[PDB]
Amino acid sequence: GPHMATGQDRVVALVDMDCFFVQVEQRQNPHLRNKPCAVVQYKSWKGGGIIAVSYEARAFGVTRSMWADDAKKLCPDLLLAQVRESRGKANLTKYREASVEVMEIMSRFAVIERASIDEAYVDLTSAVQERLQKLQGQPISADLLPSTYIEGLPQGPETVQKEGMRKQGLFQWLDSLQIDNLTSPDLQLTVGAVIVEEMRAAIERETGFQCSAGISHNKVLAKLACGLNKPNRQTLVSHGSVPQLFSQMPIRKIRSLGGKLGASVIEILGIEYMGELTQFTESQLQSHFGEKNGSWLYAMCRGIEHDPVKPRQLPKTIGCSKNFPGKTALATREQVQWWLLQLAQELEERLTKDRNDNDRVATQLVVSIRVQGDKRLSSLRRCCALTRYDAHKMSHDAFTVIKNCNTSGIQTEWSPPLTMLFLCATKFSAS
DNA sequence: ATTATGACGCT
DNA sequence: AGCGTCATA
Ligand SMILES: [Mn+2]
Ligand SMILES: [Mn+2]
Ligand SMILES: [Mn+2]
Repeated sequence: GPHMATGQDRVVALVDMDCFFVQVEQRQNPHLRNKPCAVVQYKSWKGGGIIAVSYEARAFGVTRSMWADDAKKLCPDLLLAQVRESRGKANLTKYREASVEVMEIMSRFAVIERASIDEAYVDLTSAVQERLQKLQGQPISADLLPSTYIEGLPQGPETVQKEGMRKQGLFQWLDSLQIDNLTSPDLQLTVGAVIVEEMRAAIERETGFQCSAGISHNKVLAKLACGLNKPNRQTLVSHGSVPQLFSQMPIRKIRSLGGKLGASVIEILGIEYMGELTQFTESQLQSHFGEKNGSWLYAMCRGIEHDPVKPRQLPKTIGCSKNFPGKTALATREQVQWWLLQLAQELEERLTKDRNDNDRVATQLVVSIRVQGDKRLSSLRRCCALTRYDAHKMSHDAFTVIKNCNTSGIQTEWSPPLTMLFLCATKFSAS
């Protein structure tokens, strides 16, 4: 037992913005605040597609992926903000810029890994050691954790309100703590949670945006923790909380297991919950899911994961894409060339801003298309050199690499019609 | 006809 | 390199 690594060496947090694109629009338009509200892209087809939903609107059953016309059936007073359109397409610049606001604040506390437009991991291990340094063995007051939930508590041997339950759990947690031990993982997580309160307070003070967070010993548990008490709260998932938590946790809830692999774990092993994985040897799991996945599952079901928080605050690709669904599919050369130019002009604008802001240049242009009839997201993916930030050159180059995908006899018709265009700049070098 | 992204793994 | 998988607003 004394040699079995417990995966408690790190303190890792995940901070995720609440209903992020909705909050961006609510900051801008005070009339949308504290309302059932959603963000929609486009409009003509079924009212547009919903991509973010306020918690008030969720109460009516409104979700992402829903057509606005259908959401209005559940929630007639639903308010809608539209994604900007530029050069004929949805343009997400407002939300990318709001993201940078939050990421730059988080970066003041620790090096971050940008994991999406609205969330980042933080390795707080070093910051926790120094805060423990300056605490002088002083206990942690509940006042320092005003929005923190301790997963699994309260428990054991009155009160039916939810804030009261949070405090009860927190009280039990702090009561059990050993603040005398600067190496105690539970104490380290608790100090991590104090820092994340500070981080989240700073984000809200300086941007107007609320967020949730999870604190644990690794990225997967931090991510899971974060969702447990959204919105506007943070959750601490201790190592000790994992057996109960995982005993009823569907496998698909764990990050990376929400797709085909997770379904195969369930199918092959005849299990449902994360905790049930503990009954298989590492070699058994490797036999079914491969060396890497098998080792990962073996540790993960015990609450252990080693994936580091990467020091990367900026995306490593900048891309532009557009679907051409139904009968809007591009069937002529002039059409294909027009849209490549629109994408290329947005790409140039974003690339040029990126070079000025971030002292780097992209060196490879990736061009991707989908053809009508193909089930795959992408039908074809080709790269070429990106030597100049020039939209006409990039669009001309993109057309050159896709030129013979056209099985048309004639020059000017495009067959089979294109249902997606994608331009992506990659392979950055310092500049 | 959810769309527009973005990262990582396989071979 | 090109494809697949998984993820997130
Ligand atoms: Mn979010
Ligand atoms: Mn998110
Ligand atoms: Mn989401």
